[PDB]
Amino acid sequence: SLAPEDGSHRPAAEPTPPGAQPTAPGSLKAPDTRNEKLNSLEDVRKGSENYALTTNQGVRIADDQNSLRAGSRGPTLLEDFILREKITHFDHERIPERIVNARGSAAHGYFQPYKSLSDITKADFLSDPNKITPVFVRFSTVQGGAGSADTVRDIRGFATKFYTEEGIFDLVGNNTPIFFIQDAHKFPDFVHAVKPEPHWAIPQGQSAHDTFWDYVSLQPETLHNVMWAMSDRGIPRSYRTMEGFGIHTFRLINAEGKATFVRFHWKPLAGKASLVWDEAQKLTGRDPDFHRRELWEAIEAGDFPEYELGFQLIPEEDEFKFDFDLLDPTKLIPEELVPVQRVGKMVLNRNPDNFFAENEQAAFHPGHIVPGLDFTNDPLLQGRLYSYTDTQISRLGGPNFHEIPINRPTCPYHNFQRDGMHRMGIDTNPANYEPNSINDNWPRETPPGPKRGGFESYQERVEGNKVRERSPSFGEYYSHPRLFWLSQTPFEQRHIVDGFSFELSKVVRPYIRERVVDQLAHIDLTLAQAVAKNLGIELTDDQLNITPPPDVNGLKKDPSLSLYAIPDGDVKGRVVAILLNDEVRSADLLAILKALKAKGVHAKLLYSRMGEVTADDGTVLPIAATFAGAPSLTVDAVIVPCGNIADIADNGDANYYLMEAYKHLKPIALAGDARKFKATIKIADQGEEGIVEADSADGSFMDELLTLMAAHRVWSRIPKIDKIPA
Amino acid sequence: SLAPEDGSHRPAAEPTPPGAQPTAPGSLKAPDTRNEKLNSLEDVRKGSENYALTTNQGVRIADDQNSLRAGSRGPTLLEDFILREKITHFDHERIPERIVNARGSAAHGYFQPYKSLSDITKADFLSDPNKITPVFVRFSTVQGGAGSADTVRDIRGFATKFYTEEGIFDLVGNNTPIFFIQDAHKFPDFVHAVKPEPHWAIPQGQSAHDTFWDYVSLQPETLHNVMWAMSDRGIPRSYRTMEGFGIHTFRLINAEGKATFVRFHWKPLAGKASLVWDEAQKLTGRDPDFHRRELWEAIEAGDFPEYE
Amino acid sequence: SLAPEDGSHRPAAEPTPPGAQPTAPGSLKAPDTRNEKLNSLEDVRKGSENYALTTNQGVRIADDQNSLRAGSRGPTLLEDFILREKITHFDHERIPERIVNARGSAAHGYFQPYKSLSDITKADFLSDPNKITPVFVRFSTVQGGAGSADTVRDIRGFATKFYTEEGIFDLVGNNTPIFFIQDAHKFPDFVHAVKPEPHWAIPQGQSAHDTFWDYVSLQPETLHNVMWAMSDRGIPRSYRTMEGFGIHTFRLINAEGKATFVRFHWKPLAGKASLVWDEAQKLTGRDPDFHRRELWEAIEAGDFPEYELGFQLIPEEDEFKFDFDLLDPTKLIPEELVPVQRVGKMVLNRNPDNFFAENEQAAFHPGHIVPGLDFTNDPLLQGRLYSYTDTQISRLGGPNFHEIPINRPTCPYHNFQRDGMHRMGIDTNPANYEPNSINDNWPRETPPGPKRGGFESYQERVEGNKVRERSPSFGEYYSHPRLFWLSQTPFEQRHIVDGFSFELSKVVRPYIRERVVDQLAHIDLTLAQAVAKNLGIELTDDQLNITPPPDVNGLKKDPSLSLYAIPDGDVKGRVVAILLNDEVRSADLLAILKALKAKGVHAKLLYSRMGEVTADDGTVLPIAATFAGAPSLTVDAVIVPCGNIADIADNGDANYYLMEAYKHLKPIALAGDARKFKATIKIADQGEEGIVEADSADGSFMDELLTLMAAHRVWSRIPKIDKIPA
Amino acid sequence: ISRLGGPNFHEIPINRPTCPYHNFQRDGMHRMGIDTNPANYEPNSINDNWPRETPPGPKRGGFESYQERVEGNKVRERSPSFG
Ligand code: HEM
Ligand code: HEM
Ligand code: HEM
Repeated sequence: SLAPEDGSHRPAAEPTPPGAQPTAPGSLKAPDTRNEKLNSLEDVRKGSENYALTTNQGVRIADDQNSLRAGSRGPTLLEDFILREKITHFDHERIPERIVNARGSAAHGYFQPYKSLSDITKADFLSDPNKITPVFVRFSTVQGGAGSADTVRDIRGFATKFYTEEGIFDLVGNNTPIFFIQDAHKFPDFVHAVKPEPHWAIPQGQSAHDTFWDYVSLQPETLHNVMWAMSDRGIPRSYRTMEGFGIHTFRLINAEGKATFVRFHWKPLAGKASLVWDEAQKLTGRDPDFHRRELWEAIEAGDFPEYELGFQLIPEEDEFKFDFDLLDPTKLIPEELVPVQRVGKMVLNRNPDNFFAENEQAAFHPGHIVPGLDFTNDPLLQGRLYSYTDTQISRLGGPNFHEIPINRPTCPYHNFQRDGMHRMGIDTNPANYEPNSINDNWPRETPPGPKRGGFESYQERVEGNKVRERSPSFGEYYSHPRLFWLSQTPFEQRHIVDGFSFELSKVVRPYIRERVVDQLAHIDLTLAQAVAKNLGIELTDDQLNITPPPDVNGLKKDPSLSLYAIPDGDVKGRVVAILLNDEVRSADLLAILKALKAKGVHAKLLYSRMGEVTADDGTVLPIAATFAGAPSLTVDAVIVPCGNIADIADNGDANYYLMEAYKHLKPIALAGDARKFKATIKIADQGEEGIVEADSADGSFMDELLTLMAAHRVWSRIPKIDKIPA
Repeated sequence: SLAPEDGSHRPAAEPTPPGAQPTAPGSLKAPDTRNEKLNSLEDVRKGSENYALTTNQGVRIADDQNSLRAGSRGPTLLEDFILREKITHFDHERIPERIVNARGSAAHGYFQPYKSLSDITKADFLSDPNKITPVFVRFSTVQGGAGSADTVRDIRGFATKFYTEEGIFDLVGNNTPIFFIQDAHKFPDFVHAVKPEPHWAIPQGQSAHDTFWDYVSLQPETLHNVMWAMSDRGIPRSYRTMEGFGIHTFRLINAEGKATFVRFHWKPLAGKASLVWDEAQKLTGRDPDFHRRELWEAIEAGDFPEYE
Repeated sequence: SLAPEDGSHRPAAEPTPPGAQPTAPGSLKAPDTRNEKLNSLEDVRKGSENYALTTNQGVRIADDQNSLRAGSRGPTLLEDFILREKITHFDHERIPERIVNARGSAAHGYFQPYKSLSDITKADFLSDPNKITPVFVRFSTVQGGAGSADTVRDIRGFATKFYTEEGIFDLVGNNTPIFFIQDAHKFPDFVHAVKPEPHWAIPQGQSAHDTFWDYVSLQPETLHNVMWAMSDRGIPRSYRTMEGFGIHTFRLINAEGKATFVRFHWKPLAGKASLVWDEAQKLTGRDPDFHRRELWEAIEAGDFPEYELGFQLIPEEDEFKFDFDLLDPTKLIPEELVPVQRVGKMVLNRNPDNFFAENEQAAFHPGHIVPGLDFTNDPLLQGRLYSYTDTQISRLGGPNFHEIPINRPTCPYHNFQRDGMHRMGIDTNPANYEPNSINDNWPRETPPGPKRGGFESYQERVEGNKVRERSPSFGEYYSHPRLFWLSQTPFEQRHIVDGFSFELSKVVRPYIRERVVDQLAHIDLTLAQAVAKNLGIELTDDQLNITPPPDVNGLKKDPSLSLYAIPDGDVKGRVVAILLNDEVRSADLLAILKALKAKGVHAKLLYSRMGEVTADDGTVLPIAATFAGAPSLTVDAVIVPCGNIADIADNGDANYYLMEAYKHLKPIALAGDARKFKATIKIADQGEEGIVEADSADGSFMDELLTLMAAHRVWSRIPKIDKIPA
Repeated sequence: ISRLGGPNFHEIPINRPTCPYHNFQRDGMHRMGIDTNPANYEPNSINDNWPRETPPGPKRGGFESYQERVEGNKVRERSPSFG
């Protein structure tokens, strides 16, 4: 029952490209990657090699293949304590998944600021460019269960736990800069509406159903984040290629006591990139684990996800200077009005060891702040402060969830709290209360001050009556949707129109569709008309005369709201499919791989069967996957080298592979006789931008391909794809 | 008055074909379809039309749109007990999913035997062809979570709760007539091998990964059920068009105390029918809820799943 | 600083007698005491001196006196995350108490065998006289809640966790050698019957109610342990002065595979000693924590509880050599037939640091055996094997209770079990199943062998039909109760009579009393008559002629069954009340205290008030307690020295002190004018056995007193106590 | 929530209101009530927005807090009048 002779069961503990080795727990793949938090988990890491198999009480097991029975065909005996312990632990494996964001993928890394921020905040983790803060990040979808698919259309969660020297700070954000609703009291309404409908629990991972669009049509506050969801923001290529936002306005407090309003941003250093809808939806079927896999593999390859932290900063005296309320989380602050100041860089550089222990049990909370940070009255933030504490007690089984290893602070913690289910800490303090004399009052309160001080809330002025009332300043719902719409490129606008049209086609009750279209007519007539036409709906004269909402503080657009208007492409860590034949021209392949390797782009070698093929020069080429097994959905570009093209010329899967990649706007490159495939994608002989072609794969061919890949997708091909049957 | 004036928001309370009307809870879609179990659930069914919105304590709510704050732009106050109750119930909605067969779709129905089986079993539910036994049946996949896809390649579970006059009998079977392993002591081994791998929790809903095939290769007792899983049996067209089996040999005991060995079968009266692999895998993407949907809609249409 | 200047808040970290210092956490009191288990807990112990007060996330708290509010008389704000974490942890402090034995008191210690027992067992912890095994022992009552009283009449539990090098072994026993019932199936019936009745949840800590005696009257198998319960066995003086028993027959298994039947015994090295009923019951009121307190204070004083482990051993071929069935847990094995062989010694030498974390969360299981031990078919033990695993999952919150620090093995444990609520261990094994090739099949099964081998069950022959049937061999109910009765001294027999009489008086339905009396007439006529008389019941002529049950294998008694038949007193750690007056004769006191100190006997100095008094010669005498504050119930004897006897001669409390102690059969000693107190307890001028008296507290006054204390109580005084109104 | 095992402790018989209770809350451990409402959110059109909010009033009205004036700074401070 043993390992192969050749040690091929065990992956190399060295960075390797996706597919080259079986993936492995982080501490075994990258044992020399350390930080303070990863080190501190060492008390609970358990190995296995050379150890005897035992019960949980330490008793060695002789026979782990059989129950104890009276004779070998007899009844199982109740005294089999080994069987019952093993079955009981199995029987009790599951815990409640998260009520939202149950589907998520996490990794370890570190953060450091570029320069001390002491002028605007006394937060210790921002005080020194050479003081490094361990982090654990979990990225997530929102709607679906923990076993749902990665590449659904949904908002994404982006939660970062900072293990600072002055306490855990969790920054619990999303990949769009606003939320659907204004006041936390409506959260259960909204989430019930987007989640599977309660009679039949359908659909998973999708807003494309009646109840979501019903709530939307009756709650126009939702429309801004709905625009972002229906755009390609809702289908990121990778967690590495999306933006992050805290959404709410928070405060920074400096040593002088000055408060500055702040909104938090993460910039992906790999650039912004999203799938297209047909590709994203098909990919939930071909690989429901695509984003989880891609994140794990990037870290195993050395393509560490990196993000830049950035702050939009607004002085206290400028609180009311915009035509939107800063405390309204359905409103974004355009970068054109308030730029993002770069603050520091976060690098995710190691995977967990056990997904359940570290990812499933991690607990983040936006209420987890530190001195130098504070809240505001944002009525959605205010309610979140209550919710995460409450849900985690039942999800994680009691109030000692901070003792679960992943959640533990790395800085000191001491207090008079005691007991609770699964209490780990054995307190020796003779006192469990303060004030006490019997322990000289330790642990003691600490006055606030410039560093290492106790937490004190900023003394904000509160004046008003106890009311359940939405601020009048929050009652404007169309101008930000329209700013977003106007800031998208034409192809991005088309994909938005296609998102609304596809989703509303799945709404069974037609008046719900009509009411949503009426809401679109309040944002932009061109958008409303394009959706209406796809739905066979005709706008009335009144609808055509709805006056468009005002510009946002004179802005007619802000290109930072577009994924693509401003190029920010980075090809490192992207992947190319190379479609092999049984007599590959080894000169083509040499040049291809050399150029890819120079830019940090990975390759997957594909064929019509598994095993190996032999190139013209005797080189044996191992096959990663079949054309069916690793579809074009899972790669960024396709390259077909010369060789014996007749081997694959009439293979349906190989032809379809090119048709699918072509449809989904990916760069394709064809060398030598592979150019015969130009017929399948049915498109000229002078060639076309987006298809690289040459007698062979030279320097120039690869440079062209690599340039297209830096632009992510071939948008100019869009008019050509409605004709292809794929 | 948010409902459309034409009453088109509400599905007709009569059988209708898939897609013709919005789907609805069973007691509203088919109020006249009754059995003893469904009738006995009446004490806990809760309606809604014409009733005031309240807390769980019965206090009427005036404004379910806003938290209580100090000023309309001020901080939320700890005294907002309406807000806290609503968010707390929300916060605690989830329970652990089933350790296996977490993904499953269920319906109510009824069973009747063709003739009294008193000669071979004193089981009351099988004693009289005029004796009707309410059932609740759940069909499931095995490996994936409750939010995983329906048309994966997997064994299917087929569990029937018989509410008999002498006790609940649960017949907890699968859609193939054998299981992968011999002794329950190995069940955590086998299930761990098929389930997502522990470092990264991949893949969902699939035995197509190293640990499953490592275990199979080292445990040849698995091969028989593996053959079934790799065949089109692993990808049924519908829960209505697959076979059921209790797998184990049980005993029937008659009044004279004679034991007869029995294995249980379910025959789908709609026939046996499966998907093909490329279709099944793509369907997990285009509609991960396809079997759940198909079952619900068949019952709404009057195409009742029948099994012998 | 709130501590006093003089440092009197902090107990001395050295052995001190009961009452001399405040009690403290074990690791603070006795930092120098260590064993392997205590050392292994070090990583979870938490200090407090010199640390800042923080949240559980490590954020320093500035003001731990106030909620955050809008204005200092304003509403509390939801954003107060410091308040909500502190209150939430508080809100969730409790866990379910144990279904039975909820009330218990526990200490750390160590065990060592006297010699290797490798000839009869391959159990590692018994293999070497040099091998020391850490232990954790919890003693308990059975019926009452965690907050019920110690000195109730009840069975006591005695549970020992041995942290061996081959696994945790739990020896989960009682202070009597049999149980009430035969088959585990009836455990909920019996326990429901003894526990508080379900309508009104009365009575706590008492079998004196209808449902208990109803069950007993209908289930004669219970009578054996009921006899024990009604005897003074039911009210021990201290956990230090009771026997322990595993009750069931288990097996020892040697390296050759030979099985030997075994029953386990603990012998108290401090000897056997019990309270009398009126004393025990009042003491539940004056100090409901008396046993818990006494165990803790003995350990702080260095009076470490010591027990000898012993085995009754029966060869496999002698299974049917007795009049009763070895597998019947309502039968004892008389020591006259099978002697107890001494095995080793256990010393409890350290208190916990945190009662909840170490005591409340400890989980013991009679199914936790190690290779070299095995079970038998005892049908009560059989069912136990199921129950403790089940209960502990809900009590302790999931299947990883073995990771709670007190429960962890000190030896290695590795297996393929994963996940579960509150999972601490982070597994790095690429595999979570076996057989596996991807981790070379580690951790691996180990064949059984002479040492360090895997667990294999003894291949006992099983033959018969699947039946719910009691063995006919178990169907004898009276001969063990009779053996027990005949082995008791006449004063122990009287206290048994009075236990049944008092409990049956509290049974409201008269026919239930009648039915119990009829059961007694089947055991012993003298017993039945005496109880009957106290209940106003007359035996019928038929009851009067019930033939008594036969002797047990020829024995008409066994004095090892009696608490007192064979003197085994030890005065070390017993306590004496010394009743002071305002002008004590200092020569009497020096001699008293010097004599007490030499035998390890503690003293408490008592007066009509707190503070101090001054002896005839200037010596300042500090008062420990008032007569009312520390009643005679709490001491083993009373000495009254000479002095100004007039000062307390008419003190109602001081007179009553002597009356109570007289009634409860405690030695009393009176010196010089303290002899005036003879009048209050009606002692004749020439004195009586059990009252020491003289002109001064010595020559042989202290030897006489200490001699009486060695005999525990003055049994000969029993006829005299009825005429004393106390 | 922890003592009684989940968020449906109001369905424990002794705790239940004797007056009507209807809302959009769903699920939670040991859920007894089986909701037939097509909607589990409001505002909804698919159940005509039932169950519905009720304005506060002299009898049978919805709960509205008394509109007490709050003026002060966010402080963790004991009122001097309590001293
Ligand atoms: C700005 C709007 C919000 C954002 C950016 C957001 C973000 C997130 C994220 C990223 C997670 C997953 C953390 C993880 O990976 O474990 C999460 C979980 C959760 N959120 Fe929020 N959220 C928002 C609004 C709300 C609201 C209004 C509430 C309720 C008042 C709420 C309650 C919850 C709950 C109960 C969880 C599960 C937490 C756990 O089980 O540990 N969220 N949220
Ligand atoms: C012939 C072999 C088996 C068959 C046909 C089978 C069938 C099933 C089915 C259909 C379900 C889902 C019931 C539902 O819809 O809720 C289920 C659940 C489950 N099974 Fe089995 N099973 C088999 C073997 C085993 C074994 C050997 C074990 C462990 C010793 C096991 C443990 C479980 C557990 C713990 C659940 C979850 C039950 C719950 O949470 O209610 N099964 N099984
Ligand atoms: C020879 C007869 C028995 C003896 C000597 C005995 C002894 C004990 C003791 C000493 C404890 C307390 C352990 C501790 O201090 O934490 C205990 C707890 C317990 N016992 Fe037994 N017991 C007996 C019979 C039974 C039976 C027949 C059952 C059920 C079939 C049972 C079920 C339990 C349960 C559920 C607990 C609570 C365990 C926990 O919560 O950790 N016992 N027993």
